[PDB]
Amino acid sequence: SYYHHHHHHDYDIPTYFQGASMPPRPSSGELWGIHLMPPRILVECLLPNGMIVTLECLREATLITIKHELFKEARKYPLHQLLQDESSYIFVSVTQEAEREEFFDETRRLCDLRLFQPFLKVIEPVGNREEKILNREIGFAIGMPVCEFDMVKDPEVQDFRRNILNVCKEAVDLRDLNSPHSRAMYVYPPNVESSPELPKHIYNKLDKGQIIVVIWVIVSPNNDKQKYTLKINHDCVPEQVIAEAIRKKTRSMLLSSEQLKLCVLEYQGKYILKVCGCDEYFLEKYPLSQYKYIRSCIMLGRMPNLMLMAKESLYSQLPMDCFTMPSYSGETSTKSLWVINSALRIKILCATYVNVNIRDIDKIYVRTGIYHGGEPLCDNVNTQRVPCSNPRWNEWLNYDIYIPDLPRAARLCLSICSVEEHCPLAWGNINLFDYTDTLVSGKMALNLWPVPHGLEDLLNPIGVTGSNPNKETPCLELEFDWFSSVVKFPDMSVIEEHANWSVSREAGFSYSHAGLSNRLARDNELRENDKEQLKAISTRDPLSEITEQEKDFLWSHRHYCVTIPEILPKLLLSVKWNSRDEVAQMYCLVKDWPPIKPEQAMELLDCNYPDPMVRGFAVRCLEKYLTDDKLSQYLIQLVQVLKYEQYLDNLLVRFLLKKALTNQRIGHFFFWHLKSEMHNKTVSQRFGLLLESYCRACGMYLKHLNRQVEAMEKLINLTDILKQEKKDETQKVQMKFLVEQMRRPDFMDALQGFLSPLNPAHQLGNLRLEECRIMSSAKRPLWLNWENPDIMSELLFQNNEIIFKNGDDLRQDMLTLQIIRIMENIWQNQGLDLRMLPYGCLSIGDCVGLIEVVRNSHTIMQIQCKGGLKGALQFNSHTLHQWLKDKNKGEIYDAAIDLFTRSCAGYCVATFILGIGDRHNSNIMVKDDGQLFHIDFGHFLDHKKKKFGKRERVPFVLTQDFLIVISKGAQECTKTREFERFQEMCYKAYLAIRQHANLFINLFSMMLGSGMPELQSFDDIAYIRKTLALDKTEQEALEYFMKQMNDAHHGGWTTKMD
Amino acid sequence: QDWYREEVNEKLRDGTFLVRDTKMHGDYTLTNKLIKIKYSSVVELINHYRNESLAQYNPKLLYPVNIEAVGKKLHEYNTQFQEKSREYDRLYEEYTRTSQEIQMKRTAIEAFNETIKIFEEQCQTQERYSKEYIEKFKRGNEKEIQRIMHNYDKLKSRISEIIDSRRRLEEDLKKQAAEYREIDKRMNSIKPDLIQLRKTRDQYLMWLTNEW
Ligand SMILES: Nc1ccccc1CO
Repeated sequence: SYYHHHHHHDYDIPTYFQGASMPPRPSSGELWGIHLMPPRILVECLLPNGMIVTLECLREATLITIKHELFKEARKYPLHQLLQDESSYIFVSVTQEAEREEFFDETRRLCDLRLFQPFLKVIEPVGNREEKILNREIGFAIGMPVCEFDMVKDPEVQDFRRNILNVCKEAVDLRDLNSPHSRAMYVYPPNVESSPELPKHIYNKLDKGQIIVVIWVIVSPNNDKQKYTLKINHDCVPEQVIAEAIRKKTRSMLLSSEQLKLCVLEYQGKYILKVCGCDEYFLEKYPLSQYKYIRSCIMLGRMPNLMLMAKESLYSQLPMDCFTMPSYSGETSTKSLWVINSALRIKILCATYVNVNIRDIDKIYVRTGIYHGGEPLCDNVNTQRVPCSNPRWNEWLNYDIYIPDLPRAARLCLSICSVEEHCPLAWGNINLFDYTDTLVSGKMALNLWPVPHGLEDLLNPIGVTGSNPNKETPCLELEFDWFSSVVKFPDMSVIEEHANWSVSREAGFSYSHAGLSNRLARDNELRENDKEQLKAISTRDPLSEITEQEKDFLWSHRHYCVTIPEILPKLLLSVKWNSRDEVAQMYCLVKDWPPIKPEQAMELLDCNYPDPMVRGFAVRCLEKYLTDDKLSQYLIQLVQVLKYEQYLDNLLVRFLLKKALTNQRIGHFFFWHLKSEMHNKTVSQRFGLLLESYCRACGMYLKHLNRQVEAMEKLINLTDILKQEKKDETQKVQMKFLVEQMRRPDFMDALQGFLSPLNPAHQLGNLRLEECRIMSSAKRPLWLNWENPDIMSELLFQNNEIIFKNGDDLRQDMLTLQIIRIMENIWQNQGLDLRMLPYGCLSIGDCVGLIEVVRNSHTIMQIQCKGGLKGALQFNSHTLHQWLKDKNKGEIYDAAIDLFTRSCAGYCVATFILGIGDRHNSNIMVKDDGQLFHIDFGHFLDHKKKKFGKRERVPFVLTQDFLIVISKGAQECTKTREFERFQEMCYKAYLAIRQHANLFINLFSMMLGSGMPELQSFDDIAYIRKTLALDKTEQEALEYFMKQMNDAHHGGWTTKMD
Repeated sequence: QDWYREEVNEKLRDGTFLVRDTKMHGDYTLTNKLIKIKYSSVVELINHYRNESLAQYNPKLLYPVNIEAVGKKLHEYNTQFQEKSREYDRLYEEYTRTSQEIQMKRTAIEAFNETIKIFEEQCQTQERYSKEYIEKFKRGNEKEIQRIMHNYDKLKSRISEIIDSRRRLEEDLKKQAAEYREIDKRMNSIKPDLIQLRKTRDQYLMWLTNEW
C-alpha cells in the first residue's frame, strides 16, 4: 500500500556509496603500504663486505644508534676485518619516491626516512661535497627529489633552472646590502597597512591623536620585567617611542636634565621595538598607527605591549644566508615568420588509447581550432572516420589565416568528440610558437587530458597548454607544416616599422569606406559625443561584453584612448589578433602606455590576455605601484595566474620570485601556495621548478620550512590512520591512539619546535596533550594546542591552538575569507566600520589544511543548547540575547550591541553578494564580546543552482533571534530606530562594494585556473553581476537589494532616501 | 512580441543566434558575437540576414532556435538527471583515484627495481671478497665457509622474494589499468545522455515559462 508492493530486486542490503563521510585519500606513510611502522622492526643491513646482518631495532631509533650497534653486531658475522671504522661510513636505501637517498643526517629516525623496504646499505661518502648533497633539504621541502629535474630532457626546463638564478642572485644581493639590518628587514619585514592615514572612526578613539603604549624591559637574570607606560602621538615613530621609554627608565634624582639627554643618546639606537608574545618587529620609519598590531589594539580597546630588545640580541639570532650557485652553473640564422606565404595547415594522425563503447556511441571525430583566449578563425573538424573501433585519420586540416597573421601567443586547441549527439572525449592544446619564439614544425606526440566535471563545451581553450605527463592516456600524434627553415617571430624593431608604415598608409586612405568604422575619417579632431561614449565604456566591468560596433569604435579611436589609460583592457579585446597590421600597431601603444593601478592591471594577467607584451606591461604596473602589503593580499591570485603563462620563464615569475626572496613574509605564503598544488600534475613541474629556485635562495628559512613540512606530514599520517583503520572504534578508543602516538619521541620531535604556517610570527612550543583532541566531526579534525614559548607570552596568549583538517578542500573557504578581508578594508578605509572576522585558513595539500581557532566563540546552536530549559519543549528567541547580556553588563552592553549590529550588517551584505551556502544555527558564531561571524561557508557563487537553477538567493536570513538583539529588547522590532540604523549600514555597505565591483570580478577571474568546481568559467563569476546589479543604475540596485532583502525576510525594507 | 546576458549565454552554450533588449546606450542586440541595433523594423532586418551573410556590412544567422501534465515531468527528468550526475560524480572520483593508485604502483615498481639492484650488487659484492678468503688460508675451512655459505643462501632467496613481490605488484597494475579503462568507457556512455536529459529538462521548464 506504501509502495504498491513494488519490489526493488537489485537492492543488496550490505553495500555502500559513502553515505552510511570523508573525501579523497590515500598517500602512504612510514614504510611502503603501511601507515605506521611496527614499534620493533627488522632491518637488513647490507655491509661493504656483502654480508646481510638483519638487526632488530625500534621504529624510533636514530641511525647513530643503528650504526653504533651494527658495527658491534657485525663483528660476530664473518669477514669483520674487511670493514673500516664505522665513522668511515654512511647509510643509504631506496625511498618511496624511488630514489637512492644517502643518509647524511645520522640523528634522523628510522620512521622519518620514508624507506619503502626496511633496509640500509652501508657505504663510504661519495661525491666529496657533502654540503652540496643538501639538495635533500630542498626536495624534502618540495616533495620530490631535485635529481628528478636533473634528468629532464626538455631544454626549456633546464633553461629555466639556469636562467632563473639571475633573479635569485640579485635578490640575495639586496638582502646583505646594509647588513645586519637588511637581513633583519628580510626576515622580519614590518607588518604595516599601506596607508599612513587613519580612518576617522579610529582617530576618534584616541582623544586628539594619542595612544597609551606600554614598553617592557628585562634585567636580571633574564626573568623580571618592568612596564613603562607612555602616552605618545599615534603618528610618532619607533625611534621616538624608544627614546621616550628610555627617558622614563633612566630619569633620576642623580642626573640633571642635560645629563639625561646624554645617557639617552648613547642608549637610543642600541634597541628596537618587539611586539610582546610573537616575532613581529617595528624596524622602520612608520607612524606607530601604520603598523597593524597598533591599529588592531586601537580598534580592540587595548593598550599595546612592546618590548625593548637590543639590536645585538636580535642580530644574534639572524644567521648568514650565504647563497651558493648549484652544479648546473635559440639558434643561428633563421627565416622570419613574415616571409612565409601559406595558410596554416596541420596534419592530424592517429589516436591510439581511445576508451569508448561501440554499442552506445555511434561515430567519433577530432575538432580543432587556433586560439588567443577567444579564437582567430572558423572552427573546423575532420570527418568521422574509423569510428570507435581503432580511430585513424590521415587528413590535413586547412585553417583560413595566413601564417604571418599568427599572433605571438597563438595556440592550437584540439579535442576528440563523439556523435546533435555531440560529446567531447579527450583534449589537449599546443603553443604554436615555442619558448624560443620558434614557429612549430614536424611531428609531435600529445597525450591528452580528461574532460572536467562541469565542462560540457567540446574543446577547452582556457585549459592548460602542454601535453599530459601521464603516458597511459589518449596519445594522438600529428604533423606541422615545415618551411625548409626554422621559422621565427619577428624582432620588435621589425614590428615597430610595420606599425609606422601601417599608420602612414592609413592617413592616405580616402574618404568613405564600407564599414569604415575601424578607421576614423573623423580626423585628429574628434566629436564630444564620441569622447563621452568612450569614458562611458571605460567604467563598465570586465564581464560586460562589448558589441562589434563598440569594438571597432574603440579600435578606430585607439589613439584618443591614451587619454583614458583605464580603458586598455577593453581596447585590447577589440583588436583583431588575426590581423598583424592591427596587432603590430597595438604593440606600440602598449609599449609606452601610461601605467595604471595594480587592481586594473591584474585583469591583464587573466586567461583573456595571453599576449607577452600586454602581460609584460601589467608586470611593469605591479613593479611600480603594487606594495608588499597589497602583494601579499593578492598573492593567491598572482600564483594562480602563473598557470596561464605560456612558458616557464617569464616576467611575472621573475617578479614574484624576487619579492618572495626579498620579503620573508611573502616568501612564506609563496611557498605554501605553490606547495599546496604540487599534487596537481598540470602544475607539478612548473611549481616544482619554482619552489626549487625559492628554496635554493631563501637562506635559513628553508630549515624552518622543513620543520613545518615535517610536522604536517606527521599529522597527515595520523589523520589517515584515524580515517581508515581506526574508524568504527569509539572516540574514546581513537583518542587513546592519538595521545599514545603523540607521546612517541619522533612525534614529540616533529611537532614541537616550529612556526605556525597560518602565521609564522607565532612560535609553537611544546604541545599540551591535555588540551589536544580529535574533534567530533566525521573528517576527524585535530584540535592541537601548543605553549607560546615567547619571552612575554602572558602579554599576548600563553597557548596557541589551531585546527588541522584532513578531509575537506580548504581552498573555497580560503578564497571567500580573502574576499571578506578585502571588503572589510574597502569599507573601513572609507570610514565605514563593519567588523568582519576573516579567520585564518590555509590549504597545504590535497584537501588538507589549517584553520585558526577563534577562542571565546560559539555556534548559535551551542548558545541555545546551553540556555535551553529541561523538559525539552521549544527553544527561546531571547536565549541568544540573554546569553549576550549575561556577558556584557553595564555600559559594556550598549557597545556589544553596536558590534553585533555592525558585524551582522557586513556579514549580511558580504554573504548575499558572494552567494555563499545557506546560513543556519551551526554555521553562525558569536563571541563573548558580541561580534558575529560566519564559518563553513560551503560553495560560494551558488553551486547548488547547477541543479535546477535566476534564484538570486539570500543566505543570511535574520531570524527573530538576531532582530531582538539588534534592537535591544523590543517586541515586534522591525520598527525600532536601532534597526533603521542597521538597514542604513546594509545600504551603504552594499553600495561601497558595488563601486569596487571590478576588483571582485577580477579576483574571481584570476582564480579560474584552480580546479575549483565552483569556478569553471566566467558565467560562474557572472552570478556576482546580478547580485551587485551592474547593468542597473545604483539607485535601481539599492532597490533590488532592498527588494531581495524584503522578500526573503517577509517585510521590513521600503523606507530610505536613496 | 511573438527568436525574440547571463541566461542568454546559457542558451548559446553548445550559426545560432537570438535577439535581446541601459536604454541610454542602444535598443536591441543580436547575440557568439554581439551586434548593436529604421532599426524599417526589428523583424525586418533579421529575416534578411537569415538567408544571407554578415560579410558585406563589416569585414549567417542560420539557426533561429498540459498545464498540470508537464509539471511532474520536471521532478521526473530532474530525479534521473540528479541520479545520473551522481553517477558521473562518483566515477570521475574512481577514475582519478584509480589513476593515482596506478602511478603509486608504477613508482613502487621503480623502487622495487632499485631495491633489487642494490641486492643484486650485494650478492655480486660478497663473491669478490668471500672467494678471496676461500682461496687464501684454506686449511678456517668449514667453520668459516659454511657460515659464509649460510649468509649467501639467504642473500639470494631474499632476492627471490623481492622479485616475487615485484611481479605480484606488476600483475595488479594490469588489473588496475583494466579497471581504469572500463571506468572511462562507461563515463563516455553516460556523458551524451546526461546532456540530452539536461537539454530536455531546460526545454520542459522553458515551455512552462518547487517541490519538483
Ligand atoms: N568572448 C568570450 C571570451 C572568453 C570567454 C567567454 C566569451 C564569451 O562566450
